[PDB]
Amino acid sequence: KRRVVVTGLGMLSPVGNTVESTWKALLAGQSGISLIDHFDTSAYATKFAGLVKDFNCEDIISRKEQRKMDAFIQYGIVAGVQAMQDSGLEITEENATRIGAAIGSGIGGLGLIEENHTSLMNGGPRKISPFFVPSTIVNMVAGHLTIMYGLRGPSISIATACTSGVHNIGHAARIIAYGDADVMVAGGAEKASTPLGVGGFGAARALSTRNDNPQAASRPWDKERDGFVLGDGAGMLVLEEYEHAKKRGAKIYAELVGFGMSSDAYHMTSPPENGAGAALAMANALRDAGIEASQIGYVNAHGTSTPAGDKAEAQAVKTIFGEAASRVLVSSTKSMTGHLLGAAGAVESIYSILALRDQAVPPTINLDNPDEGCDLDFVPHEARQVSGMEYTLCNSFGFGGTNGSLIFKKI
Amino acid sequence: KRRVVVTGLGMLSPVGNTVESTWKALLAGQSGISLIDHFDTSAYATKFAGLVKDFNCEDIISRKEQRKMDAFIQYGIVAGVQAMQDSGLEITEENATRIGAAIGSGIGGLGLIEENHTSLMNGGPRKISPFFVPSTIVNMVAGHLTIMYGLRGPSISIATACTSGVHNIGHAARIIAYGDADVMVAGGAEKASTPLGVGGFGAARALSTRNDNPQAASRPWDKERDGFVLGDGAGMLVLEEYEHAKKRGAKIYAELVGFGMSSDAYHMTSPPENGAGAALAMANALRDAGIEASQIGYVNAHGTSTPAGDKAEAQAVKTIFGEAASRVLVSSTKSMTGHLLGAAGAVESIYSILALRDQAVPPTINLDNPDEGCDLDFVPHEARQVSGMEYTLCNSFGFGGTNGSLIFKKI
Amino acid sequence: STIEERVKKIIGEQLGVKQEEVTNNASFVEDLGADSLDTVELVMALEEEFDTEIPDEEAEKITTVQAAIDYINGHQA
Amino acid sequence: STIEERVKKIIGEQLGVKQEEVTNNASFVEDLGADSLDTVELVMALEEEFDTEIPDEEAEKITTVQAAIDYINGHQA
Ligand code: NA
Ligand code: NA
Repeated sequence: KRRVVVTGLGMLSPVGNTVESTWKALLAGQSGISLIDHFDTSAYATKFAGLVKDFNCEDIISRKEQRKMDAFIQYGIVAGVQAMQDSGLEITEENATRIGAAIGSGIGGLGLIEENHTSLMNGGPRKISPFFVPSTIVNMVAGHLTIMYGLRGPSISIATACTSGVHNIGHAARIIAYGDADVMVAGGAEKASTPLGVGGFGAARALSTRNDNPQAASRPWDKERDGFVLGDGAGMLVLEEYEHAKKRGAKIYAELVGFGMSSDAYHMTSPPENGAGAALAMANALRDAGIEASQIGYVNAHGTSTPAGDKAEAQAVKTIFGEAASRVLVSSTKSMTGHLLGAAGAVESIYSILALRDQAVPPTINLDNPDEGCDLDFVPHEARQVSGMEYTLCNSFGFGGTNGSLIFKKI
Repeated sequence: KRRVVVTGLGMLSPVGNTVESTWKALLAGQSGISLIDHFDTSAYATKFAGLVKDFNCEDIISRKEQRKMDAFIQYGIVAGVQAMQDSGLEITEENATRIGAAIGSGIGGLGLIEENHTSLMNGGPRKISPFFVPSTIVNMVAGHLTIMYGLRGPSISIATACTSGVHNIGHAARIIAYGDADVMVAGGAEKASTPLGVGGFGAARALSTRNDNPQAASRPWDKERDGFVLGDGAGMLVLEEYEHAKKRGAKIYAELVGFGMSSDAYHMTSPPENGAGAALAMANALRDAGIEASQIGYVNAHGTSTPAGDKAEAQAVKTIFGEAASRVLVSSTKSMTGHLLGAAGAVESIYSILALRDQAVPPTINLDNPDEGCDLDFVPHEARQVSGMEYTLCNSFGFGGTNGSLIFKKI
Repeated sequence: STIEERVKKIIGEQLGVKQEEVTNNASFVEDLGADSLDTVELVMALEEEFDTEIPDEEAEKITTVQAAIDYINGHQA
Repeated sequence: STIEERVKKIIGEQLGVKQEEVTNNASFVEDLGADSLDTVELVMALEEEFDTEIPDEEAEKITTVQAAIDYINGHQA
C-alpha cells in the first residue's frame, strides 16, 4: 500500500503570512480579528473579520497578472509557492506528469464577481472584463500553480463549502495512493470578507455581531457565543508518496494515515443534536488509518463558535472517544483566526501537523465559561505542552452538510 | 478489485428533459440551440444558447424551495431524482452510510448571484436574501439530493470548469473502488445562459456570434466555426459496486473501467498544438482500464467548436490511436446540445453509455467542410450504426486547463 | 386590497401554504412549517411589499400572522 | 496631460511595461508580451479612460501603440 507523507507547507492566515509566524502566533493565543476598513460597514450587522494583513505578492505575481485574479486566487498562489519552495521539489520533464494539485474554495472570487457585475449593471456586457470567469472560479488556484511549475499530473478542485480544505487534502492522498500521482499540492484559499460575503453570511444570521469587541467574538463552546467570524487566508500542503520522498531526501513533517467522509442529510436549519455525521466521518478516518480513537492525542476541532454546532461537535467527540473523551485534547484555532471556510480545513491540517512536530497544542482562546455539556478539555486560554503524541485529528464539519476528517501520524 | 457499474441515468438537456428523449433527439441530429428571450440580448454579441425548454419541476421541488435554488440547482436535483428513480435503489438505515454523491458545476448559480448583488447595490446588505449562499454555491446539488434521500456516505463536489462532469463521475468510482461507498450519484449541472454568463464568456471572445443562424453555430472541426455555444442542463449517473448491484438485481447499463486525469500547464491564450494534455488523460484512462486504444469503438469528443481546441483534439486522438485513428468513430454532441460546461462531461458520459446499449453513435452535425488535418471519421451529419462495440471513451478537455477521460465497457 | 389580505397573501406565498391555512393565530414555525431563515425571508418580503423598513429587533417579535398584520397596520402613519 | 502620454501610460499599466518600452512602433503582442485577452482588456481601459466607445470592428485594428494614439486623437471631435 502506497503511503502518503507531508513534505511541504505554505500558509497565509489572519495571524501571519508564513507557516511558522502563524504557528507562533497561535501558540501565543494571539487573535487576528480586527475591524474591516476596505469597504463601508456602516450598514452591515457584522463589521469585523479575520483579515490577511500586510499582504504583498508583487515578488510572486506581477501587477498585470494580479488584476486577472481575485484576492483568494492571489492568496492560494502565494501559499502554494511557499509550500512548493518548502518542499524543495525539483520538477523535471520526467516527473511532471506525476505531480498535480487538489486546491479548492467554498465561495470563491466574490470580490471580482461584485466588480464585474457592477460594471455590467452600469454599462452593459461590454464592460465585463474578459478575465471575469478565470478570475473568480475556484479552480484557478490550481490552474495558475500547475502552469507556474509545469505540473501535468492529475488536478482537481473540490468545493464543499466549509469542508473543502480537508476534502482536497484527503482526495489528494487518494490520488497518490491509487497510483495516479507521486506528488500533489493540496489545500484551499478564501477571501469572503467582501460586501457580498459579510452581507450574505450576515443575511443568514450566521455571523457574530460583537462589533464592540471583535477579538472576543469567536468563542467556541462559550455560553456567550453568537455565530462564527469570517477569516481570510490559504493553506497548502505538498503531499508525496513515502518512497518518492525518501529517495530524494525530502523533509517529512508527518504521514497522512486516515481520511474519512460523511454527509449529514439534513439542512443547517434543523437541529444537529448528537452530530452523527461528524462522528461518522471521524470513525471512517480511524477505520481508514486502522487505529483506535484512544491513540489520538489532539483534535483540531471544527468549532466555529456557533451555538448549536459547537454543542453537536462536543457530542460527536464523546461518541467517538467514549472513555478517552476526558483525556483527548480538543481545540478550535478559529477562536484566533476565524472561520476560513473553504481554507479552514487546509490551515487546520497544517496546525495538526505542526502540533506533532513541536509537541504543543494551540488553545481555544475566549473560552471564559463553557456551556452545559461542553465538559471536554478544550485547552482554554493558553497553549498546552504534550509529550509522546503520535496522532492528531483534523475535522471540518458541516452540521447541515458534508464532513471530513484527516488523521496524521508523527514521522 | 472492486468494479464500478452504472445502474441509473437522469438528464436534462437542450434537446430533451429525460435520458431517452435526449438520446432519441441526438441520434436524429436535432439541434437544441435557439435565441435567448428571458433577458434582453440587444447589447450582447451572442444572443443564443442551448436552453432547457418546458422545464417544470413543481412535482419535485415546491415553489417555496425553488426560490432558495438557482436554476442550475433545480436542474441537478431533477436529473438526480430521475437517476435515483431509474436505479430502483431502496435506501434504508442500514445502507445509508454507504451511499453518497459527487456532483459539481463549473460556474454555479450566476442567476441568483446577479439578483442578490443587484439587491445589494440598490438597498444595502439588508436586501441580500438569507438563502444567497446556499442558493448559488456548486455543492448544493449534492447537498439537496443527500437530504432528499437520506444519504450519509461520502459526498464531494468537484468544480473544474469544463471538466467537472467527468471528474465528479471518475472520482465517484474511485470512492466506490477504494471502499468508502457502495453507491454514488455523480454528475454535474449548469445554467450559465444568464447576463453575467453570456457576457462573461462573450467578453473572453469564447462564444460563437452566429446570431443569424444559431442551429448552425456549433460546428466542431468545421472551417467556419467561431467559438462554442453555451448549453444548460444536467447529467446524473448512479454508480454502484458490481456485486452490490448484482445482489439487488439492478439494471446495469455499463461498467466504468477507466478514469484518467491530466493538466495542460499553459493558459488558454497559449497554443495547444498537439494537445499533449488531452492525450495524457486518454492514455491514463486506457492504462487504468488495462486496454489498448484500438479496442475503443466510439469517442465522445470534447469538440467545443473552437478553432484552436478542435484541431488540438484531433491531434491528440491521432497520437493515442495512431494506426487505429482512421477506424475509430469520434463525434461531438456539442454540435446539437452546445457546451454544458461543468455538466458537459456528465451528459456526454450518458451518451457514451447509451451508445454501447443501442450500438449507435450520434453525429457531429453542421460538419460541412472539415479543416485541414481534421481527417478523422467525425460521424458527420447523420448517426452511425455500429456492431460489436465493447468500449467507448468520454473526454472533457481544458486546452488550457485540466483534462478528464472515462472509458465504459458494455455489460 | 386591505393590508391584511396583502399580508396574509405574502405569508401564503412565502411559506407555501394555501390562504385557508393562513389564519390570524397561525405561528410561522409551529403551524406553517417555517425555519428560522424562512421567517427572515418572510419579513424581507413584507418590507419590499409595503416599502417599509422593519428593524430586526422588531422583526424578531413578528412570530404569528396577527403580529405581521399589526406591524404593517400601525406603521403606515 | 496630452492624450499620447495618457494613452502610452494606459498601455504601460495594462501590459506591465515601463514607459521606456512603450514606443510608438511597439506591437502589443509582438513587442509588449500581450495575449489576445490582454489587448481586449487594454482597449476597454482606453474606453474607460477617455469616456469613448470603440466599436470592436475598429478595436481589432488597434494593434500598435501608434494605432491607439491615432484613434483617441481623431475621435475627440
Ligand atoms: Na479542524
Ligand atoms: Na465528451
